[PDB]
Amino acid sequence: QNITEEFYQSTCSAVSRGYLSALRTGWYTSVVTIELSKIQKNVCKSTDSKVKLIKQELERYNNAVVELQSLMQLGFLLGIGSAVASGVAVCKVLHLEGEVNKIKNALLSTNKAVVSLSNGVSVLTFKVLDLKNYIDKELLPQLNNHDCRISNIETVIEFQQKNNRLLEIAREFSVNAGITTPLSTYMLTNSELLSLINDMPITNDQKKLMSSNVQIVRQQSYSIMCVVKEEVIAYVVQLPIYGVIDTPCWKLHTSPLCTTDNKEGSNICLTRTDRGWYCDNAGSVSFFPQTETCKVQSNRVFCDTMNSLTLPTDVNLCNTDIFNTKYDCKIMTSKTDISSSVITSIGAIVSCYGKTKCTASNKNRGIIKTFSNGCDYVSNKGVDTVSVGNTLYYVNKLEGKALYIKGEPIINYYDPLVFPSDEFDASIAQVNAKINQSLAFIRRSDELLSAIGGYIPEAPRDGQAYVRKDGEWVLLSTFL
Amino acid sequence: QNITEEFYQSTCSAVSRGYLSALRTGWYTSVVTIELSKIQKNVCKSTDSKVKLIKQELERYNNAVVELQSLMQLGFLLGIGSAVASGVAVCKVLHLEGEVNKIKNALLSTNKAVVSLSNGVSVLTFKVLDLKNYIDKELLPQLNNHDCRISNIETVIEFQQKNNRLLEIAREFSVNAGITTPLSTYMLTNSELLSLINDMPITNDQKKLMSSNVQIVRQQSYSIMCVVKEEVIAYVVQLPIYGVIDTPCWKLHTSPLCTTDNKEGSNICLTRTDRGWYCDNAGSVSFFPQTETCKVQSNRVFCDTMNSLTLPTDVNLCNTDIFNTKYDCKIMTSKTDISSSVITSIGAIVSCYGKTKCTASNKNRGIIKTFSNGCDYVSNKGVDTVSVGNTLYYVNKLEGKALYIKGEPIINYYDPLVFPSDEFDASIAQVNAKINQSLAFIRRSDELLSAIGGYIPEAPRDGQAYVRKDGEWVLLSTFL
Amino acid sequence: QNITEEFYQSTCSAVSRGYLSALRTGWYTSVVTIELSKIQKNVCKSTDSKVKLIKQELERYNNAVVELQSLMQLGFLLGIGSAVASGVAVCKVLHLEGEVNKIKNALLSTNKAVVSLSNGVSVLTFKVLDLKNYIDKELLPQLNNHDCRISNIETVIEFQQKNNRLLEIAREFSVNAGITTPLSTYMLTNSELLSLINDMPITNDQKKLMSSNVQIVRQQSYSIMCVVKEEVIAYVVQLPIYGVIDTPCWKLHTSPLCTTDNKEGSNICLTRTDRGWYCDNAGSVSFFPQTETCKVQSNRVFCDTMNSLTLPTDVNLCNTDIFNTKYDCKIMTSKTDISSSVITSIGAIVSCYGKTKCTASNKNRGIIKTFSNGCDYVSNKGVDTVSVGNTLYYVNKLEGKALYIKGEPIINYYDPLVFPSDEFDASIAQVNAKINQSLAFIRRSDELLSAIGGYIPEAPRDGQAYVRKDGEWVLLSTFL
Ligand SMILES: *[C@@H]1O[C@H](CO)[C@@H](O)[C@H](O)[C@H]1NC(C)=O
Ligand SMILES: *[C@@H]1O[C@H](CO)[C@@H](O)[C@H](O)[C@H]1NC(C)=O
Ligand SMILES: *[C@@H]1O[C@H](CO)[C@@H](O)[C@H](O)[C@H]1NC(C)=O
Repeated sequence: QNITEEFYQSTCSAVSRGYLSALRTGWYTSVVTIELSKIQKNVCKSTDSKVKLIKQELERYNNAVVELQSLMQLGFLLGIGSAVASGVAVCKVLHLEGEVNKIKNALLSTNKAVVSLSNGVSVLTFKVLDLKNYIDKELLPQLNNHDCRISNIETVIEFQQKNNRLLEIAREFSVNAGITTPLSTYMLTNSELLSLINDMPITNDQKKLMSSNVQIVRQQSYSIMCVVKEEVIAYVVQLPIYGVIDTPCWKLHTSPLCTTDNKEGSNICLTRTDRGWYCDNAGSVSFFPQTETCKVQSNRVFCDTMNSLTLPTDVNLCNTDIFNTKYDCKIMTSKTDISSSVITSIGAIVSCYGKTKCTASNKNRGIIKTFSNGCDYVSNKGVDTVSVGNTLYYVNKLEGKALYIKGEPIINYYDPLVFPSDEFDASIAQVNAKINQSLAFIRRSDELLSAIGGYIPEAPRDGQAYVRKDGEWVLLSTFL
Repeated sequence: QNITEEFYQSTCSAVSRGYLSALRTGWYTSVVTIELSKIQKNVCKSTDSKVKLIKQELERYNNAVVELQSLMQLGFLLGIGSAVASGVAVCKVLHLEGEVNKIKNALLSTNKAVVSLSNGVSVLTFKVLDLKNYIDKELLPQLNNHDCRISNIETVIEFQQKNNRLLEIAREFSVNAGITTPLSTYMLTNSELLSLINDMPITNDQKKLMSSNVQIVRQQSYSIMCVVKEEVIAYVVQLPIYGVIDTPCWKLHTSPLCTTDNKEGSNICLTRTDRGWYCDNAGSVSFFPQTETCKVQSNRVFCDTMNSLTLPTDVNLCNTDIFNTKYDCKIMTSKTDISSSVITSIGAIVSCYGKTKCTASNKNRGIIKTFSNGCDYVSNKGVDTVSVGNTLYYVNKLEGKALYIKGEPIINYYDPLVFPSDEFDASIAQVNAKINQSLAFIRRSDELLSAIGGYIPEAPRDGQAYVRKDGEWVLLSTFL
Repeated sequence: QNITEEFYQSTCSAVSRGYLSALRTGWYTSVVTIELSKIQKNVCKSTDSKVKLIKQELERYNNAVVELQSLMQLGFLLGIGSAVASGVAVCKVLHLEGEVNKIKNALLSTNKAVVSLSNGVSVLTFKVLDLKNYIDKELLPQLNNHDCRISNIETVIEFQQKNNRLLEIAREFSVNAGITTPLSTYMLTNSELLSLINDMPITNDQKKLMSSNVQIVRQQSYSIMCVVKEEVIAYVVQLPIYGVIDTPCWKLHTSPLCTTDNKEGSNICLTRTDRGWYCDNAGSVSFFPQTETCKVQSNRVFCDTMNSLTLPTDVNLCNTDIFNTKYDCKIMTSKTDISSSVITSIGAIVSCYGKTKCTASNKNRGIIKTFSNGCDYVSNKGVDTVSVGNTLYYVNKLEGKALYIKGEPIINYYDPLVFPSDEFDASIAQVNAKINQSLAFIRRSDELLSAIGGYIPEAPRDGQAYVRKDGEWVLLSTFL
């Protein structure tokens, strides 16, 4: 349940209410370390089958370290940020001398530790893979300085399992130029990520939201490769901070609104263009025009403020009265009376124009409604699909309450003779100004062409003097 | 097969013909189940290596079922659908009481069966993995209860292969929020997909088309995670239904058409904006403006009707007569005099404007044609690359038949003084309408200048009498 | 690497300079091969644990081979190319009789060989996996004709590792319809790709650039599945050729520029539309509007000319005098008085409008500057974050040298009463022509209102002669 939808016949637009916000407002970065036992390329040449599997698996280990070494060497009008600017900024700190040793010394006896860097930022540091101890204690002593021996075959399988994670990380960074998203299992496992969330400087509400939407947290996180230095692989994990949680959100759907009475392509159209996600935020409204950068899990909407606009609350007035005087509502105009459909949360908006067939069908009953020329709406209660032309759209089967708000389509208030049908992105006031301006020039020019009757024309230019008499020019010499 | 291409010099456009349709018109959903053995939260914990490897593999099995458990908790005037709405509606029914048991009982004796759900929808279900059997029969008995013996090392290797597909399925769903596309081979293998196509309620032509294009079917398919209930993982696979097959298709290529005789930046430009794929469909024409949403295999075109517009058959007149009165062909206008090229199916359109070098080369003979200012066309016969400015274009090496259709460029019909060169998405009639209102804006000024000529200004005010002589006021006393 | 940046207050734009070019000019095609040991179902029925593992792994081998067989059978005005046209043409030649044998013979004695195809092109050829020798010499002897025995368990692990690369190649090709990008390490490992780079027909400077930026090469390369015939799997790897290196490059950032003097939506807005990358190339300027099609690695900028426009050197005049007469600078107009921010290389542009709170902060001192209404700029020296409304932007901490160039906002030169705020993609000269047509209609109408106020009305019609005196008609007979 939980969802309600309002359809406005007057503006061919629908609003779905009942969603809860989870907006990413900031970032939080932690450094992930992997201890290494580097070089020791002195191969002992005992050609036993188990020894060459360990050695050829040791090469994969050497290649993984070298690969990572070579690495450290209304959609418009929005803002343009840098998503990994915060995470790249801490990779710059790890390049300084002694900083790697600072975190290496703090992780001497524990897997997790907070390290204060020279930049004045205390960063969480932890270690996920300990290949240094397994190689130098369970493999190399049996191999390097004890006459080249591998006793059991399980040590081969055990070594390729502990090495597998290092190979996948190098493999994932190599095909993403050192920056990966989403944060994969190999970069950070589920238990590790749950542990990191539990230790972040965030609220209990933020910890609870992240721990129950880990898969969404991954899609909004980055992994940034920093340095391979002093037998340590360090990469930064950039986690999202949801500073705005549990505020109401609603999505606006729009569809073309045209006249159905003019002849052929003489019909005019208008469409609201401010579609996307809206959420209350700090007395204002955040607008997310690109619906693709928002993830919806049940009634919870995960959006990024980097792809948002701050708007005043008066923007909601466009839903109920598009001609309001507190906010100028954005629209676009055209003459293309083409049919289309928009699938909403719990219904469908259908714009039927021309000879196009537009219907709404049911899996057990068949076609249950044939739309007439105009912009109509239907909910998912009883309907399962909608057809417009040769396009079959399935309808979301989420249960909710739909409200049909009747009203006169606003396109009928405009005269097609003076209607600017070439506005890609205008507004109500701009359309009114363009009509006021053109009708003023027509009115003013006609008032001048009629106000030039009764004025005297030029007299003959023949070197003679002329006086005025009976509406004509007469020679002055005639009167003397 | 035999692809032909006609280049229309009059509109700087080309139409590639000879293609056959394969239009996705609907969806087919099926339920995929994986039988699980219930989690033994803490099995034996020995120090034997083979038991250790088995123990670590059981943990990965447990982590995969937990990660899936926490998971169930001209294209701007197109319609907006919900491509996954049909599959998600099936996931809803599976959450209901006993619906998972209804399929679990229907799949005890067969790897596949049709199940009638409470929603009245009969869906095809099938069992895809054999893990509950391999564990409880060959691995768990010699390890559960009060035992801890892993006999052969082959059971360690065999369990890794059995369990690998499950880890990979859980791995994809975790980094995709439970909705993946394309349909990977872990979600459905090649032999399982061929088996599901052979059992779909479709004709033999449709089964044959899907079978020889399994790669494309995956590109237009989805995998949707539903539930983890009663020791079985159920997810839905959403398969495409190609209801329109073997109808002719053609592709339209367009390029800027500018004058070359005007001076500096006074040249006017025009461009057809209806690029994309067209296919006959139920007495109408389906238009796909986003070429990236279509896939081409030999002479077959796989498009999705969701990203299409349903147009009348009269839209074809825009290739033979762009000024026809039956259909208003879409164009855009501009002033920019810049060069570009359009790689077509068996040739290349070149728009050379300004002081830019435009070239057609052969890899063995070098430059073989230097284009002049204007819009020209060249086929791939003896041509390997095209060069426009600083960009090198490779041409397609598909053999075909190219027909050059001579004709006057329609940009020469327009007077530059009244040409509206700022239309982002207009049409032929909309430009003529703006030309009409611009000419009326000129003849209005010509009707006021012809109505003021000959009128006389006021004579000097100085207490003297003035007559009219030679277009000037002369004192009356001068003639006394 | 000295990176500098100038902020142009007049146009609300910044230009970051100091980068070096690496432009993808052409393509290079190489053929990668897998030697197969096709193909036997003759599986002897000895049910040994080690033999059954080889049976299952042999079936996976057979499945991958069969799975690959079914595979063989401002940016809206840019040009349209075929990105893999050159790679597909090489696949075409590999279908010809004997072409695969030519490659297979060239690879009998070496893993890398140059082969001359029948179309004249000499192509590097790489054999990356030799499963034919391993199966027929190490595995099949003791099975096919030696009474069905698997001796050691190391041949089970060794064959699984060798077959692993073939499986991943088939899986990656199966979910990408035989065309993949970026180039994964399964299709080409780091050393194999390096081996191909340094044997290409390119200079040493191009070899060094690609060799030290292997991860970028993968992001700009394609793998194309060609053929599976004569026990060989062949796919073409299409690699970039960087024909233009080390030339200067600069990026342009633009932000909306609005008046702040009017009330509510009475203000007008202007924005430069030519944001993106620019580089010098052969005496012109290559422009890359889609910033996502360029990759930056420290000082270097890797762009693709296919997504570029070749512009004259006069385009730089838009940065110094946007009202120049040589090059017409493109802009867009609106009435949207909305706030946003653009993060640049070493700073941040802030467009603050309305009642929005705009702020630049430091991690140690908090807010250090509060922007006022208008378009302002701040550098990363001392600034870590910028807040515009409810959005937080982290700034890039790259050390550089920023220059603030004071200048009058060009949005102030326009009269809002005649300003066309409905231009999605116009230019300085195009909007001056629309203003010129409205101002000439206002200039002429006022030149007539004052001209009719000085015209003389008709004299009395009473058969008497009149002369003009003191602005009145008086009788000529009075002066007799
Ligand atoms: C222009 O708008 C004003 C303000 O409402 C109105 O008084 C006037 O009549 C309008 N002019 C025309 C020609 O519509
Ligand atoms: C332009 O005017 C002519 C003559 O007045 C008329 O025949 C034609 O239909 C008009 N075109 C448009 C698009 O209004
Ligand atoms: C506008 O008109 C003036 C003269 O009335 C002319 O000098 C100017 O060049 C015109 N503007 C443009 C952009 O042509």
